[PDB]
Amino acid sequence: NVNLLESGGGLVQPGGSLNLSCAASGFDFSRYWMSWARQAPGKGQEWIGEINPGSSTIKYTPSLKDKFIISRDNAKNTLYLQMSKVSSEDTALYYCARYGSYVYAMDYWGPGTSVTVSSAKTTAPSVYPLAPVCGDTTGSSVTLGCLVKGYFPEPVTLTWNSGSLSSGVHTFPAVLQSDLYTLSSSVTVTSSTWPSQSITCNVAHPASSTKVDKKIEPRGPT
Amino acid sequence: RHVFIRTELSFIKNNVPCIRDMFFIYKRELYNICLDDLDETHIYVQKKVKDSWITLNDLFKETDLTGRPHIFAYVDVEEIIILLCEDEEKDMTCHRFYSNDGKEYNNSEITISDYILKDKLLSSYVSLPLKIENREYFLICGVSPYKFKDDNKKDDILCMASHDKGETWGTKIVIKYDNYKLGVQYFFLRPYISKNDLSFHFYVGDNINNVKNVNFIECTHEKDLEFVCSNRDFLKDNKVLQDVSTLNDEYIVSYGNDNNFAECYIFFNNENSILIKPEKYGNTTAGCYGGTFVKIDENRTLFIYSSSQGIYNIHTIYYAN
Amino acid sequence: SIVMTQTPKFLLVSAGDRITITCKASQSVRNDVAWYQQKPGQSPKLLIYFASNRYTGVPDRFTGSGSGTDFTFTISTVQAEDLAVYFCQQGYTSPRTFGGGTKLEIKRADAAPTVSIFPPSSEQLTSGGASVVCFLNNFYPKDINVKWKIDGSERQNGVLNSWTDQDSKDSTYSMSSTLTLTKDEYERHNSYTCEATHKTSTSPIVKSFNRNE
Ligand SMILES: *[C@@H]1O[C@H](CO[C@@H]2O[C@@H](C)[C@@H](O)[C@@H](O)[C@@H]2O)[C@@H](O[C@@H]2O[C@H](CO)[C@@H](O)[C@H](O)[C@H]2NC(C)=O)[C@H](O)[C@H]1NC(C)=O
Repeated sequence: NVNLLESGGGLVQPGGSLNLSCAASGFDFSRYWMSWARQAPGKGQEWIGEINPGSSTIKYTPSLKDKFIISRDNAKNTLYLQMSKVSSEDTALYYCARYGSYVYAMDYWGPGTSVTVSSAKTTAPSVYPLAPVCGDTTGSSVTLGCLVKGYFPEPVTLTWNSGSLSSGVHTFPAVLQSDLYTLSSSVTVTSSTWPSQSITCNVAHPASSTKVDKKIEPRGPT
Repeated sequence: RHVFIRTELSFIKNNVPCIRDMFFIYKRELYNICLDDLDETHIYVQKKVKDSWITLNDLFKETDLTGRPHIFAYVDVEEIIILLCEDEEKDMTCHRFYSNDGKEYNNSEITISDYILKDKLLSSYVSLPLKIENREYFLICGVSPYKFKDDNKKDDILCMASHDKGETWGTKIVIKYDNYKLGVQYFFLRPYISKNDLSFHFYVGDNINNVKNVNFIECTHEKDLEFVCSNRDFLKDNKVLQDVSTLNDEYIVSYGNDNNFAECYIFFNNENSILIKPEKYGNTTAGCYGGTFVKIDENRTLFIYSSSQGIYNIHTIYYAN
Repeated sequence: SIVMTQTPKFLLVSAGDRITITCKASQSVRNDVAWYQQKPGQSPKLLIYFASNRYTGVPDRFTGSGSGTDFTFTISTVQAEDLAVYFCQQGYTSPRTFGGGTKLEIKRADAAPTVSIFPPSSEQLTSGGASVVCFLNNFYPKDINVKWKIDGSERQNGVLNSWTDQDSKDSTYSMSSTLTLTKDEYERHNSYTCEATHKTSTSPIVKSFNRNE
């Protein structure tokens, strides 16, 4: 069962350098061509490059030929992308992908990992739990919120009860505001489940080693 | 004395302007081994479906090859086997593929050191196994381009051969073609094979691009691995020889009205005759210059020729009784 | 570098309907074209290769065709799971450029938004800013408009809205809208109201709270 994983993403100042790795498993890594592609926010996929198992054949998009250089270690089952002299155009979510047998098509993509290029520095989110209205009117259901505010840069991960809560979640795309992102999430459960059972939003910001949990409890005395 | 003839015509579109075509039959279906080159080159395995070629695989992407290679296809009732061998730019390196469905080929690579054909020219072709005393053989055959001088019969047509599918090419196969001319030079030699019968098809003349005359030579055993081959005539007045095939142990022989190939004749046992006139509806002249037989069985055979764009005219020819 | 022009861009259709996107290349690219789907939140998945071949595990509804310059991708009976971004790619030569993509979203029966209003968190007022949040979950069709009332007056600035993609589960959209202000600006006013307007009802959906409740 094929599996890929990207690593090394994050912020980098313009004109700088960054290394990106992709570990692969479940298949013969030395038996298949490998490739890099990327997704600028709000834009279509852009092919980056490709390399044959013996590393004899490496090919790039003309714009990136003197910037990036692709490589691979068959002994470590790992694909590598070396980036340098980046500009604002390169801020993108990077995917590493395998070619199919006898086809120049990406038959399996990895999740990818983020890369942001900006002169602004890292910032950890505030996390504010959103309990319902203080004069709550119980219905068949209750809805709880979680407000992530003022972090930079992307991405950020948010789950409920460490992913124990699945249906009824609505996690909105982050909105930018003067170099500071903001995100929010909603969840809806039966009135018999809350506040009878604990409900927490878990928030993680890799960019500054931030990990916060926030338990939702009704407004009132404590 | 019965004769039954029937002629059908079907057209096929191909989006690939193949530099060179290589049809073969597997199951009932038709396949082509296309070559596209003009930096990157492709060797497509296309398959006839309804009205158009459908590419299935790019074998050449497995590569580790440098440039344009010789191609040797071998078709059995069980499985297709395709070899991509480097031509001289010193012992042969090839890529072996095999499939028992025609869709999913398996990859491999082989090297024949000190190979028998070390100083011979080769050209790509499709072929069938040659039965020999309960041992079928695939043959890679090479012809010496042109002989300047000393009379010698050793390796005018040499073949190296394998009886383990394509995996190893140990056996030598000697051909004694008792013919020579000074400025004559052979090209595009391929082995026509039918049951135990070995034959060769090749062009004769001074060096390539001015080839004109076709030559065909039947072969008969001298040893288990040695053949003697004498030329078989096919000349007809005001007609140029083109291609040769067999139906029901009889020859079917195509010709053209002349080298411009405005029309093609099919000749059954040099007794019955058919005329294929290509209808023209383009500014380009229509002709059958590339026309080749593709045997289906002992009763049916195809006659194929391309035109202006990738328009494969395909005559389905039936002849029996 | 070859260019791949994809038509159309947005497709809104009901289930059980056929669809056919087309892809036109700047030059001949033989038969080497692939078609991919990425559902929202998902990495792209291969679906078609060499223009007209199924990839293994690809459901029959997906088909591809076309010759030379131009190609077509087709779904026979679109389903709610097929809400996605589809795009073509040329494999004939490097660079192996992609197309511009084609979003595909589905029709469904219209639904009234479920609205909830949330006053600023107890932890947040320490930081000197107050964030009033309003959620409007599970509603069709696409468009909805929210107005913010502060003691009966419409408020211009400070709103920040965000929409989810269509949900594959229920073909429903979701929306959040948040107004942040100075905690002193929160401190001088009492009632706050999230108001919503949508085709499902002539009357706006209203949810509200006062500062001390
Ligand atoms: C990014 O990585 C390069 C190379 O690291 C090596 O190549 C990788 C594929 C990986 O397998 C590593 O284990 C290898 O050791 C770094 O470039 C090297 O840097 C050192 C000093 O930094 C220098 O002596 C080497 O010559 C460099 N090699 C090359 C090929 O340039 C680079 O420093 C890394 N940068 C970051 C930010 O991690």
